[PDB]
Amino acid sequence: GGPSVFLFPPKPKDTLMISRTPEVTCVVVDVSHEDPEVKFNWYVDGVEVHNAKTKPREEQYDSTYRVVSVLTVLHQDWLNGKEYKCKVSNKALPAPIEKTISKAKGQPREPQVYTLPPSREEMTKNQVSLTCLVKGFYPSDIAVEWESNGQPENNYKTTPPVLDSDGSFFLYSKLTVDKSRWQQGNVFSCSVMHEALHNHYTQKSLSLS
Amino acid sequence: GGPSVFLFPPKPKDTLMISRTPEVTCVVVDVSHEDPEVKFNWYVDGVEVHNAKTKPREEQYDSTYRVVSVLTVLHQDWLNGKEYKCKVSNKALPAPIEKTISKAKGQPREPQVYTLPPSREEMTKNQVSLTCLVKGFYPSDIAVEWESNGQPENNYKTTPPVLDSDGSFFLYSKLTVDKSRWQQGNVFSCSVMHEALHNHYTQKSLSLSP
Repeated sequence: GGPSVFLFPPKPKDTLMISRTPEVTCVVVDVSHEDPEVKFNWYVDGVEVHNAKTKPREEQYDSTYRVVSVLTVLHQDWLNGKEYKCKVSNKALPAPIEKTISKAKGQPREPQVYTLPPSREEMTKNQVSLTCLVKGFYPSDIAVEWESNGQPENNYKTTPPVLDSDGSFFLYSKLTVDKSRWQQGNVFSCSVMHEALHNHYTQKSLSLS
Repeated sequence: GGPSVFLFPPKPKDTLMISRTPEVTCVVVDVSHEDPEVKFNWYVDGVEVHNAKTKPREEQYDSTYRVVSVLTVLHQDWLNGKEYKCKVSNKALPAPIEKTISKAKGQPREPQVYTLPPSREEMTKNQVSLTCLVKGFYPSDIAVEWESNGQPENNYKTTPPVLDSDGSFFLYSKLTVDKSRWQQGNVFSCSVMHEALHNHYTQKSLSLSP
């Protein structure tokens, strides 16, 4: 019946592209209305840093408080495997709560990416499903997307990562499209982002090949 | 730190094929070495059953002992959505713990099964990947298996079910075979089992074209 801490890692795409801003997020929920102050302490690989920011309190419609501190991290810092220790302390907790996080420990492995067109059998339907297999990559932090003529493809679900026989991972990403398009000749591309790829980005094509 | 329960549901294959026996299982972990006394009360839709059965606990190697009681349920009683309630009770525990499982509710839906050959760009490897798309099914309970002429293929992995946009589930299974076996012909079949499938079973072949 006190505060609980949650520490989330940066978004897969955020660490892979310098363009992006990789952030680490520490959340503090159930902060006694009585004593609503939270003190965050950030340690990068043991060393305490300070450039963290804390987004304003938010009355947890049950009068408790929700407090969040966001720490910007350097890409090559997270990819190089440093640990992020977020120490949260509050006037109502004996000792502070600590939660550390980091990139999965393991030798990175490049993801082969193959595109597979819809089954003839599936053509009886009006909607068709395009398949993008992405096997043999480590760690599992990866981003898979679809686009057609530049513009991104909306309708698509990706199966979570699955641990393959050889310590590696893999998954599929199913982009659904009006058969109409698939038959016309439109071209769709599956793009994959992961640190073990050249430029952290490969892109494979798929159409009425 | 005390006794808790983990009520598990039957394996998807067991509820579909009569030949086998589907069973609901009730685990009880953290049974204080002090008091290992555990009673098991099973009730199927209110009614209580006595055909239950408790598995001889084993020392979990850290004071605590875990106790499991398996109850064999009838295929249709589960497929028809009957609830199964497990009532664990121990001297060193406030009130009796309770857990109840039951098949997901909703109109079952027949899974669409497609087999997709390995990619050409993938033919530059020692081994290739055979894909089996199983989409549009509900409830997510399902079993997917591979095989080739009698002997079942035992080097495949299947992603877990994924909630599709239309409220139904879909998965992809991946069978890895030595590129050789693939070109030399040899057909492979992806067998899918679900309550919505006629006879609870279907299977698509898949082999090299010319």
